[PDB]
Amino acid sequence: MEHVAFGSEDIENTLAKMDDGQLDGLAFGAIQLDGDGNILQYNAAEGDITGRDPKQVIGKNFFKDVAPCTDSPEFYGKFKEGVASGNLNTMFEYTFDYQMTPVKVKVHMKKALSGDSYWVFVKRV
Ligand SMILES: *C(=O)/C=C/c1ccc(O)cc1
Repeated sequence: MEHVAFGSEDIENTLAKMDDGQLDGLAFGAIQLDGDGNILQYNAAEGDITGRDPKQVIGKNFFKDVAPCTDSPEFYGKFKEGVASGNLNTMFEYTFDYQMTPVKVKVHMKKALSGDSYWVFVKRV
């Protein structure tokens, strides 16, 4: 395990520039998106929660393609606002239900330090 807790205050610094293998060591799901929602990174813990294959989703659009249940004001709307302001930092519960048994999660979206990059962290609740 990487020794990092979900929700930690400086998570963006600890995860800055992490390679794919290190991201796979986290206790929680971690996705990195560009400002349009294209998937740049997707870790093993996320794939175990959602069923998606972390290798196959890279390059797909999270809102248009992988996760249409998040294409709503309550998820995508918050993402795109926080991308626009440059200070996205929001934590909220949500249910994932596309082509899967519904599962309720806690989501933490936070701007990454690297350019045009935004984290989406997920754990079960
Ligand atoms: C709703 O369509 C949610 C889908 C989903 C959420 C998170 C993922 O990592 C993959 C699919």
